[PDB]
Amino acid sequence: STQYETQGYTINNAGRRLVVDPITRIEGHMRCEVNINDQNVITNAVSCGTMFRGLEIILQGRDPRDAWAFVERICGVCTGVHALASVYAIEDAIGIKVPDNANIIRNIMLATLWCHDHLVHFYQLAGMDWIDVLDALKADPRKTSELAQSLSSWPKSSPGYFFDVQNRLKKFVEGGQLGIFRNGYWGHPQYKLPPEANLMGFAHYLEALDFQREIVKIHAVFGGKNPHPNWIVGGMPCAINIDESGAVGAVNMERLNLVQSIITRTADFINNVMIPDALAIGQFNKPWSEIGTGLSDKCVLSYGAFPDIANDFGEKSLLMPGGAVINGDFNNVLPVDLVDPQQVQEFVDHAWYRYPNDQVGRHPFDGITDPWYNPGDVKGSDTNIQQLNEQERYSWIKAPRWRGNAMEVGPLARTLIAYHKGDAATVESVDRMMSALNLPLSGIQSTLGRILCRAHEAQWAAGKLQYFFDKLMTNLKNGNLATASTEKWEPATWPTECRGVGFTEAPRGALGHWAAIRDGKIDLYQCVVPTTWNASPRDPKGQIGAYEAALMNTKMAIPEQPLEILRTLHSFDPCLACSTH
Amino acid sequence: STQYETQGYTINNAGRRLVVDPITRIEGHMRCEVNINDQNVITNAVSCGTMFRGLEIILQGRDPRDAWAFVERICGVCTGVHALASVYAIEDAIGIKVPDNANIIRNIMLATLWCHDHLVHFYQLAGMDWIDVLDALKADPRKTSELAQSLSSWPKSSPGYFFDVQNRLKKFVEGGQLGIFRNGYWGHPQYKLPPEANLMGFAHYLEALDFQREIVKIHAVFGGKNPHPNWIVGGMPCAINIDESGAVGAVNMERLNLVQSIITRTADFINNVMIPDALAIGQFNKPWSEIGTGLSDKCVLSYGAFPDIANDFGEKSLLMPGGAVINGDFNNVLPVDLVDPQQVQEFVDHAWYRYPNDQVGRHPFDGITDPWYNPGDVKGSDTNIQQLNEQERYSWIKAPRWRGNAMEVGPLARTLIAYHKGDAATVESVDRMMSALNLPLSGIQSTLGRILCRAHEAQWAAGKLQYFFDKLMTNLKNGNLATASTEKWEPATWPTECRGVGFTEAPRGALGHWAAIRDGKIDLYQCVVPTTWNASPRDPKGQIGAYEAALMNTKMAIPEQPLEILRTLHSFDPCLACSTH
Amino acid sequence: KPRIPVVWIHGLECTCCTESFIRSAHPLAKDVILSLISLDYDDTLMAAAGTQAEEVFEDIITQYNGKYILAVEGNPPLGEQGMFCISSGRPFIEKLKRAAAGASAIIAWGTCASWGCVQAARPNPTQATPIDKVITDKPIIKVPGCPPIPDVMSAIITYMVTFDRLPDVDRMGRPLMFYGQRIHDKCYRRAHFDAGEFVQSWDDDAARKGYCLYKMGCKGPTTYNACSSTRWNDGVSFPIQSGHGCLGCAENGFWDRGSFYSR
Amino acid sequence: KPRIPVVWIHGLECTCCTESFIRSAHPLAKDVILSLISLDYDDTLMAAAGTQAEEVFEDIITQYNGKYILAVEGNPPLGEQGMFCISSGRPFIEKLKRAAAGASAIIAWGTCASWGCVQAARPNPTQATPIDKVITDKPIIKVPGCPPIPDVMSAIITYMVTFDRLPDVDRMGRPLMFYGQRIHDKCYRRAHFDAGEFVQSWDDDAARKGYCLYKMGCKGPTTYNACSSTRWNDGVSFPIQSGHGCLGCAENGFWDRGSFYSR
Ligand code: SF4
Ligand code: SF4
Ligand code: FCO
Ligand code: FCO
Ligand code: SF3
Ligand code: SF3
Ligand code: F3S
Ligand code: F3S
Ligand SMILES: [Cl-]
Ligand SMILES: [Cl-]
Ligand SMILES: [Cl-]
Ligand SMILES: [Cl-]
Ligand SMILES: [Mg+2]
Ligand SMILES: [Mg+2]
Ligand code: NI
Ligand code: NI
Repeated sequence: STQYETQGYTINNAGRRLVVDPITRIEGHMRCEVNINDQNVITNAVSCGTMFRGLEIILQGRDPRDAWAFVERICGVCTGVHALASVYAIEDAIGIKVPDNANIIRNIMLATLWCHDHLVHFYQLAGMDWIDVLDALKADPRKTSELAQSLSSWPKSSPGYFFDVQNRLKKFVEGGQLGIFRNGYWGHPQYKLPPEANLMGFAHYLEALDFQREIVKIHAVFGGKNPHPNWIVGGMPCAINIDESGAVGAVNMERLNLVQSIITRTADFINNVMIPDALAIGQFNKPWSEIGTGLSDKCVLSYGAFPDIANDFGEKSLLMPGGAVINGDFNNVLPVDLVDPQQVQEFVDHAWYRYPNDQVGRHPFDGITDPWYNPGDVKGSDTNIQQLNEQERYSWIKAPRWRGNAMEVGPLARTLIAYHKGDAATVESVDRMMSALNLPLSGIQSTLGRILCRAHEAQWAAGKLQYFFDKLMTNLKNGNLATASTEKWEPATWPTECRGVGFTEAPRGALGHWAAIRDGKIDLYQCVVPTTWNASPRDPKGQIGAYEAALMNTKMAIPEQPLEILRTLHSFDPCLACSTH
Repeated sequence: STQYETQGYTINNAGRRLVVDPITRIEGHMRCEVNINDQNVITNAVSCGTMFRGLEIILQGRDPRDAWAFVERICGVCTGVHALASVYAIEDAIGIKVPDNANIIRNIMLATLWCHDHLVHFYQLAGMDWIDVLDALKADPRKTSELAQSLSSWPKSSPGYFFDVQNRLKKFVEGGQLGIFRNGYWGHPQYKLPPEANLMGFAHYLEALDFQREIVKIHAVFGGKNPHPNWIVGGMPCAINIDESGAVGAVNMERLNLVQSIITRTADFINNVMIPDALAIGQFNKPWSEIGTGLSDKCVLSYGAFPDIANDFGEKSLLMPGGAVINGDFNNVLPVDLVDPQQVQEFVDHAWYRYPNDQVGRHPFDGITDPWYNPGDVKGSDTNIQQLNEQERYSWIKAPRWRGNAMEVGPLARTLIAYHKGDAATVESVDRMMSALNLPLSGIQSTLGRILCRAHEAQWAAGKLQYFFDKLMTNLKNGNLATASTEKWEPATWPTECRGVGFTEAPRGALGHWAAIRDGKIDLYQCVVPTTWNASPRDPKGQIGAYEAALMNTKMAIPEQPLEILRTLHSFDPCLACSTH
Repeated sequence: KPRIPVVWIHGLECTCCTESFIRSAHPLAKDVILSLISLDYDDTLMAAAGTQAEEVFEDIITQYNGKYILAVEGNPPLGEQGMFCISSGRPFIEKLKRAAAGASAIIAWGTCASWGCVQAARPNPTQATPIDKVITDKPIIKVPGCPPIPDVMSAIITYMVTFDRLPDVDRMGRPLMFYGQRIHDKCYRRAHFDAGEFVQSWDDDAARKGYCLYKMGCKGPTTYNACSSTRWNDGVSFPIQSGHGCLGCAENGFWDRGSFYSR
Repeated sequence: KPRIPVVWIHGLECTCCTESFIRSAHPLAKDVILSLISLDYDDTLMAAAGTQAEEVFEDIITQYNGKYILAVEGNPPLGEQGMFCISSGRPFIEKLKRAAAGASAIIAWGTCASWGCVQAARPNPTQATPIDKVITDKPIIKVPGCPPIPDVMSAIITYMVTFDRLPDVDRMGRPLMFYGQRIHDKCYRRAHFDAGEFVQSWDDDAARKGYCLYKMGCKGPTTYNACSSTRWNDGVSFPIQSGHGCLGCAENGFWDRGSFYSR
């Protein structure tokens, strides 16, 4: 066994080992191992991405105009965000400026994604860590009605409704086919909701499962389909025609009316169902405002997103702030430059890749993706792993760092960055949220806080959706219809050699695509994705990533039942296909 | 001024004359006049159809196969029912038997119409006679929630929801543009609901306005579109393909899944919103169980509908019973024969038509539609009618009689026929319903009763929708896909001369189309439609029709405000375009 | 913030156009009436009847003279001195003329108001006449179809509200946005038409594969509407998709262009 | 009455196929799960994790051996002894073979399970391999597309439950009902293709009129799917309707059939 100190933690792999493989209720493939001491406290945490596809390799030699479609398939949960980053990157390389409506529609696609993805995460992915679904069978329907009506104006709250929901659940389990609820952690002492709150949450799980399908109709209008809508280098292919022959063949007033209807419904569902449920989980699980802090009180990172001034990715344009905090100095939000070789670097000394020197980090324009499956001295064999060896290579995920620092990305990170830059709307939302729970502001730096921030952000994005839609309509009223720039569509117009960066804030955090074009083809295409940051393995100094740090020092009630591990991991909304690509 | 006696009534045109023109919240154009005595009680009632188009003339010379499309346009409210009667009539004339699936789908089309039509009538047409919309501004949102939850399991009952509905109404009024609510009868003493019931009612009006659009999606799948779906002589054009190449071009599993989803929602809305609302209107307006009896305790008529055995229009096949009661003798339900010249006849002595002898009634196979605008000695002039002269010709509606008797048709008539033929479902529905209201059975023979029976029919039809859908799926499970018979599609296959009757129960009552085919073309096409019966003018004996009888003897609180007239007329669900065609 | 006044009148009609409007999926008819326009007169839906209703009609057209939209469903008959359609004891055409004179613009809903529709089909017993042959000094937007598509009706309203102008029209006064192209030019069965792949009799193998309906009398090749693109009832279907040829129902005189099953 | 057991496993994937499934409009995915099938194992949705999840996996395939449907999302990599996709410490391919052995039938969701999809595109770093090249002794129903249409996925399930049989398939194992015809044979822009009316550059006048996307690289002519008929996301759109040519995403090897913007 070994012990060492990093980032204020004591990493100690003596003592009992626990393995959780698969992690469920995530996108894709993850394995987690911990060591726990006699006091059932985690003293070591190991984050392992258990899948790899090699998009960075597949993209070589492709036409840059096609790249978005390949990289979109990095992930069908955060569907669209890689296409956005791709078109941004290729535009940045070639020197293309898109017309305003294309930028606005891209922003609509991103906000839509934030709304949908956050909603599904809350209910379908994280929800069952907080809601005891079987306990809902013990609730009183009237008391459930009274609880819901005390929290929200949402219409669907009658005692009869809760009775019908409860009876559906009762019938479902009566046959002994518990499906997705089978062998769950029900009754675990960390489930703290009363029965009425469980029934309310379960009802809302079902309502959210239904409703989420509507949100993506916005993607279908502008992007053809969801999952995996379509895009173009130069703007968007969804040509607009409001008042001319053949509008039936384009984005017309009827199509725009459909979009508006979905926006209003989306805001309503988020504000009246998800937001009160997030606060209710907070009210019953206040101790989780002090669990899973990890790097969130030390190092957090946002690139920023939603350029409101078309083709301007600077601080005056991005509606979602960018910046970095290190060393817990939230008074120094530092500027991020994705071209600076000294900022974003990836290490692979603890990952299954080959570098010329695995003791140094490589900026993505110098990135290398040369897969090397070498788990070294595992307990077991190459093809039957009982325990990874975290002293050597243990993941398909590369280890990104920012100026050498290990960073947390995602909703909490963004909220912190915007809060400390003095964004009025963020400051008010955070202050009011934590006031409502009678918690200190520091309580957002936590597993509970990650969930609260995500719910916040769904509300923020639903508001921005309307803002962007109104901007589009303003342009149309002014006769500004353009959706594409095509003067540099043809490869012969491109520089023989050029490179670009496309960046945004995906639902899970900071996303970058670095692309080099040479001789009309993709010469290099390197992705660093939010879950790459959060689920990162160690670096040459032994510094731990966000998941490892958040899991450190966690109490477990029952070692064999990883409820606390799942709560913290799920709070980051892991996307493993994203992390590995 | 004169007086005479008919059907137990004293028709007396002494006293103040009141005119209501237009009748609103109906389909099409109606005028009504009454005389009231010194106690503000109606002693004379005059029903006038104020439109004519002449479909029976237009149909001459058309191809029988085309007829359904023309006569469908008799009415866009009861859209489809005239197409159904047409294809029935033409099939009857030529001797065409359709495949089972065609019959089942036709039944689905009719049941869908019943659900849709009855729902919209309850809320958008009759509702504001019973719900004081402006009084909802005085309601307590919590007390409204409590009322709703006491009456129904319907989910949408929260205090916040009712507050939001009320607040929307408030801001709408604040605008100083009351729209469809301007200059209504708000505050009239006959409005008996407490404010909470008015707010609940109004919220449901809005929910029904929204939801009604979904029901007709069934018509869209099988019939292309609604209003005015498509049909064929020989069955339906919506060919089925479940498991073969090209199912994307036909009624396939995905299309059927859509239909099933609509059925379930439709039943849920009717059963949990409309039905409790109709019972609550009953509870708060029990005196209206004694008003507007009219002919409902004397003479009622149903042809029957919904043949469950394909191509069998007999008593053992029709799920909706047919029969006639006359002389108040409900112990003898008489059979109806639509070919018998002594049964259904139409008179025009008091209508704007020419017959060789206006003192005799013509069975529709001997029918004549020769318009003759001759209002005689009106107060006013031919183009400025201040008072119709009901002693002479006063309507575009012909006067149908059955064996010389004036009959009532529609939901109440059907309920009474089914009840007295001993249909078990009907007896129990009616017994339980009147029990819940603590009223005698006789209370159903009233303006209130008309409304209650219509609500119950919506429930009945929603149930039959599922039954018919399940029968379709059973045929599909057995590999029985046929939707059209084309054995006699070609005119060369037809009799040189033949005649046929198509009949059904439209939402408003007994409907018949009588068609004579000669030499491949329509020689004669005569329609007798439910509102023709109910809104009928007088005959040579001076006998009054259903509307005029139901209005007789009615007290008015405020002569200038015809709320009581509107209540009774609306309870019959007038369709004036239907009535005149 | 006050909403644009709309006066909706009804001549000879079947009410299919009002029924289509209330099917609107986006915006919901509910939201059109509560939020987008001021539906100030409409016999089919309004609370007031008789004298109360006519007090509303008269006051609106006076108070908002020059500033309301007149929506017309149905049409005026010229036969029998106009008394084939009677409105408050007088010919409908007089009400149409009074309403038209104060309107800023007129919407002619449906084939009835646009062209004549079924009552104008041979032999037109009542001399039913389209609006533009009676009212000759006002902007008239024709929105044909029997009825027009729900979401097209509401799209035209939203265009007027959002853009504060009338839609641009073709040479017959139909909005280019929805009536600029033929059914057949956006029909998903066009591949079959091009390949000579046709339904020959009902419920044949061709019909079960969604082949072209031209030989069964489809009038899509001569009909301008949005049915094959926008579709009907919240994008669920349209006549051809459900297996019946287009009747031609958006076109002037379609009832008298021969059998629906003939070329 | 018990519901048909379904075990849903995940190889190398992006989870687009799961996401499409939960979009289902009719039946709702909620109702599929609660009332139509018994979704007995699915890492993306299940409460249990780790050892609790694997106990469920083992119990289900044992207790319902020979009686469950295996649904497969993603595919197995053969490279690095299978450890490009690690499941409970072992190669995914071993979990796939175990699950397959007990299944009555297999549904290969998506282009991944059917053919290979993006990870199998040149140079296929992981040796990602479609299910039917690993499992050679079981019925496999291929439901391709990246992802397939939501209401296609659910309609195929409803067919299995309602009719108690697998859908009939083409020579490649795709359900005839949805994959029997080409995108281009049910495309509403076909009239334009036939007329030589083509978009030539993005947002040109042709594009604004909904002209054919053939010259922009549309692969509809060689692609079999229901997108141009059934459409996407409750009938709202499909790739071509929103102005992008078909990529060919339902077809084997579509990533390496050249640029999406070339013929
Ligand atoms: S079905 Fe009608 S509109 Fe469609 S391609 Fe055939 S003829 Fe043209
Ligand atoms: S858009 Fe594509 S699928 Fe449609 S007609 Fe043109 S080439 Fe064929
Ligand atoms: N959100 C998201 Fe997916 C991840 N991690 C991306 O980018
Ligand atoms: N219902 C209805 Fe219409 C009338 N009256 C018909 O038939
Ligand atoms: Fe649409 S009211 Fe119905 S008939 Fe053809 S439009 Fe007229
Ligand atoms: Fe659908 S998991 Fe997403 S990549 Fe193409 S199907 Fe695979
Ligand atoms: S009949 Fe009419 S509804 Fe459309 S498809 Fe043809 S124009
Ligand atoms: S890209 Fe795929 S989604 Fe359909 S339109 Fe083409 S098969
Ligand atoms: Cl009018
Ligand atoms: Cl016409
Ligand atoms: Cl799996
Ligand atoms: Cl492939
Ligand atoms: Mg990378
Ligand atoms: Mg008649
Ligand atoms: Ni992702
Ligand atoms: Ni009618």
